Amino acid sequence: DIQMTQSPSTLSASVGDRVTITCRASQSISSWLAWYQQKPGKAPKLLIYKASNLESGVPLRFSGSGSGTEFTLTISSLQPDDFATYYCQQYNNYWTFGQGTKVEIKRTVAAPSVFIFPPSDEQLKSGTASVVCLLNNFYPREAKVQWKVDNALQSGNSQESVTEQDSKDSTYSLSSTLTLSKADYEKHKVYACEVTHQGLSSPVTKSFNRGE
Amino acid sequence: DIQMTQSPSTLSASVGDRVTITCRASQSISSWLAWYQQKPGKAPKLLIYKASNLESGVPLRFSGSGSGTEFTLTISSLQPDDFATYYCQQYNNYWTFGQGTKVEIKRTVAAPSVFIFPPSDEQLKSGTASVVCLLNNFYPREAKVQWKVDNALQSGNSQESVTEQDSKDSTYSLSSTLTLSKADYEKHKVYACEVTHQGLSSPVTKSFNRGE
Amino acid sequence: ANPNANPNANPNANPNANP
Amino acid sequence: QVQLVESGGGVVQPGRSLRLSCAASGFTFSNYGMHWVRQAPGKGLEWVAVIWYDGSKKYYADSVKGRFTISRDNSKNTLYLQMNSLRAEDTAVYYCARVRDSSDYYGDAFDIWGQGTMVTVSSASTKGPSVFPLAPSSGTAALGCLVKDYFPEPVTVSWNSGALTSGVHTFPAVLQSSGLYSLSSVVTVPSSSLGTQTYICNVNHKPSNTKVDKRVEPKS
Amino acid sequence: QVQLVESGGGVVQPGRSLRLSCAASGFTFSNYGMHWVRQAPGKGLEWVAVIWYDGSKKYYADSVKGRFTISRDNSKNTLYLQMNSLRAEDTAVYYCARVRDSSDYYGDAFDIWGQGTMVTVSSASTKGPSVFPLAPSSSGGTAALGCLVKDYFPEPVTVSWNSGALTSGVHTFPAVLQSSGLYSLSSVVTVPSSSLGTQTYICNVNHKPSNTKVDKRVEP
Repeated sequence: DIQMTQSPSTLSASVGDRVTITCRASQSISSWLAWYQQKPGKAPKLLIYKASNLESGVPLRFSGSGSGTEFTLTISSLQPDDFATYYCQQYNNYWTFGQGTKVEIKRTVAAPSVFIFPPSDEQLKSGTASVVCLLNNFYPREAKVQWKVDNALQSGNSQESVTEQDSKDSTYSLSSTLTLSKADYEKHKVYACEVTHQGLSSPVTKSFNRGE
Repeated sequence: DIQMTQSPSTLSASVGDRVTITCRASQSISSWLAWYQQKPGKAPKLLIYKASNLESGVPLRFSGSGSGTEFTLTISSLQPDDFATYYCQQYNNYWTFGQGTKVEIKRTVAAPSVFIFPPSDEQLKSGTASVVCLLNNFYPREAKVQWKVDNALQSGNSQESVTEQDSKDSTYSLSSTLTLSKADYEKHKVYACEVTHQGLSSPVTKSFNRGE
Repeated sequence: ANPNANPNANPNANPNANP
Repeated sequence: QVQLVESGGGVVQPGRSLRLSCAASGFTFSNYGMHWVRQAPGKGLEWVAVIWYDGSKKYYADSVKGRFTISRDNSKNTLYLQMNSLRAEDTAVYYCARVRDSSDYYGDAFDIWGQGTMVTVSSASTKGPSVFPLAPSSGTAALGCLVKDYFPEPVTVSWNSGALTSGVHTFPAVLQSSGLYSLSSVVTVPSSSLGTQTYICNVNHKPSNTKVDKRVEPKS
Repeated sequence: QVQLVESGGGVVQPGRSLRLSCAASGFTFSNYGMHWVRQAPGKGLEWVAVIWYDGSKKYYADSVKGRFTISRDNSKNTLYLQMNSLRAEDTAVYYCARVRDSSDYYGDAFDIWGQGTMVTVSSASTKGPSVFPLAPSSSGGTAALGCLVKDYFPEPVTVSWNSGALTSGVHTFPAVLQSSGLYSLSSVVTVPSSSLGTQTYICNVNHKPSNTKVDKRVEP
């Protein structure tokens, strides 16, 4: 079983940059390699076949090099239509794919706006309780959100969700949802999410005391 | 469409010599190449298949190498039976052949014996007139026969014909036939064929005045 | 018995009776 | 216009069976070998099966071998995939791809893909969502709606019956450990207009005929 | 003995039709795919058509597509080639070749050929040759003479000297196709100049397709 490993996993770039994506195979596959492009929600699109050949109808700024175990997809000059995810595939021993490289739009650093939302009184009437904390319009995507219930660092009870880059300002937005039982929610007092981001001098904490 | 190009087209050799024939493809054909031997009047004989595999019953002096676009047929030690024409063939994208390499028997230089024949009185009664000039028993084949009608170099009206190499002495014989109209023949006086050959010190001219 | 062989219609495939 | 159209995907329970069909047009479907490729939610690409141009040869991935069966109807230009004994890990979008044509001994890359079809395998039964308000607390303030506990996907959320769009963020749903989905929809608004303007989110869950409009107002 | 025997070729005018037959023996003709390969006069090899072992697949060269049709009868061990709407460039020797047997999924080289069959397509009608003498005059001790066999169709003709008695030193050149569509060759012989008066020389031209037999005396 041949395994394909792409690097990097994420890549920020602006229009006009030269972009190079590498793809490594666990063993030699000669030149039996393909490159695909996939945008969110749409289907994959063949770019390069047999390591270097350009698929008909694909712009000439797409080149492919490599043979054996190390391969390279190069976009000579990035275009606004090229921001997507790129997959490499070997078809030498069955068919396996790489995990993909996402080509992201680069912009200036923007710190997130943090908001914490206590669980609604209606949801407490049901028996469960969820605490939402929002990170609004930021870049880059890398952010760290930690929940502290009465200054006890929680782990395992949260779930995050992130938006795609904004069509207008090319920023991200994240939502971390801490879910407790009403039993355990009614007994504690202070709930906080601590946000670490590149645009923040020191980590930012937004909190509330229960019942205020 | 894949096109095969052989080099050379003609090759002189003696018994015991090493003969090398090259065959090039307009694009990669992997190892899907064959070699055939054909003698005048007979059918082709399969010699080598898949670039290097020797067809059973073929002497080991026939070897084949190559992969991709450049291939080579080698006769390690030529034998009297091996004088023939050799074709290469790809069977990767449909089926195409090379133009062929003719392996000729080498001998010492022999100058041609030239003879010029005025058109018969019987042929002039029909309306046409043919002037034949013969080159008998010579080697190599490369010869230049030029017609000069009243010392005017003619071109387009003559046709040459060459015999196969003589089974006994391995020499050639050529016949250049100038064909004119009775009107055009009766207007000029002196007709000559000028023969240039390797065995001749200076070019040889055989001529006649019309009406002797 | 190779799965990576050409799955398409091929003029240069084996035209014999190879079972 | 050469195209591939997958269909037949839906929601099924573990152990049940489903049949996917992929309809080809614009080319000669009987001259091409076909593949099935699936893509789990938020993950890479995985190969499923391949069938020859005449259906004489079939190969399957070890993760579906014995359970899945590939087939084709060259007279109706249709590729099939029979999925028996479905599992939760089989949940993915399923693409049919066409092998690029060459006269060589080996196959090539997948030069034509379909739009895909979503197959969801979960024991959870259909359930409508509950909508809880995210109230703003003391120049720009944020509020939203929590669309918790529904199945299956998807739901659509709008604000003020489509009147409010700027500053709206509807997050992608996340699959809770209960087998139910849950997302949030937030919007930033000027804090001065928190008293003047009223804000209402419009949740719509068509798979259960559930329509909810929740007023989001600051709590006292 | 494993052999292939082509037949059915001949001389026709453009637009006419011919059917070639190639009879196999010594092997199992029902198991091998067959080819048709033609060779124009004095030219290389050109591929025409291929048929599968069961006749289920056929491919043709672009220069014969629509006009030629390949077929086979596994119960008579015979390969066929229907040549309709013949053209001048179709003039060639037509070989039937057998695809070599291999254990892999790919086709092989042509390992057995027939002796070929000649197909001649020309607008020229049948015409017998005229024979003109090449008279010797006045070179060292041996002089040359011959016969001009001009304007005939089709090939071939046979030339002998002194009713077969004279063979040594004779050169019968290959025919050449004149721009009129008719063939024309020469036949020469070197003889001792001392016997120019004693011995009489007569060439014997024979054109069987037109029942033409000519004996021409060549004297100064």
